[PDB]
Amino acid sequence: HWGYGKHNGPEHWHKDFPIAKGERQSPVDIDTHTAKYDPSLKPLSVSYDQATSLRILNNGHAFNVEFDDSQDKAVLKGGPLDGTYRLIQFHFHWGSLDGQGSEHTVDKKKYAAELHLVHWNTKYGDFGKAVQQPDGLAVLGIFLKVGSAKPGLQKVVDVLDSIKTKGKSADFTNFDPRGLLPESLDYWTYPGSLTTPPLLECVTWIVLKEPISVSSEQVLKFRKLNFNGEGEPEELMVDNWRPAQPLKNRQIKASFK
Ligand SMILES: [Zn+2]
Repeated sequence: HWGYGKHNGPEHWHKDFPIAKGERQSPVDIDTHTAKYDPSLKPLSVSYDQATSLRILNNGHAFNVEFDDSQDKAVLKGGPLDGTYRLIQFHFHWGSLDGQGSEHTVDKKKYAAELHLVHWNTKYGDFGKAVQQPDGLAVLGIFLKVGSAKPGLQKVVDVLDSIKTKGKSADFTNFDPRGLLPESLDYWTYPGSLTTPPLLECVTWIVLKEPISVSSEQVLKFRKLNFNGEGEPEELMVDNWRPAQPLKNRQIKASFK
């Protein structure tokens, strides 16, 4: 099916998923000098106090840390968002080298990786219904640059050996997502889509200005993961990012000056 290789990568996705050349596709390049400061935006509210992590899984494209979203235990509100959005999962996109890996880019600059915290609008009852709405999802994007280690990320790094191949999953209870956030919550926001098939245009993207730092050793372990399933020829899980798409008829708003 779809992938990130030469014969099934982003350049090929539009064939089975024509929305790939749609009206509001993601990611996009954030031209910092074109974004409009919007004083009408309210403060961003990240309430991960009662977040309950359950499991970590390698789905063949990346790995997801899933959360219990049966109640409002970990939610995102405020900013450009109307209503409450529940955290359902988070995952990363990274490169084979430190100079690439992020999906969104800032003034064309590519970061080593990008963290995506996925939330869905509770007014729609469930995730499956939410992805069918223009304001169904809110994804918080955080850039990762290589430098000093991120303490809150180590617990994830250490369990990657147990989910090396496609299909594998491990228990991952009691993980605190708050440990992955940078100091500042300043951000850029625009209407977009999922960055992987089915590329549904149901996302309000919230991209933080301040990146977090991870160590060379930490990212190296991400690159040891496999796209393939157990007992198959090894394909390192690297460069699982979609390149920037045309902004088209959209405007990027900034929460800061
Ligand atoms: Zn993502």
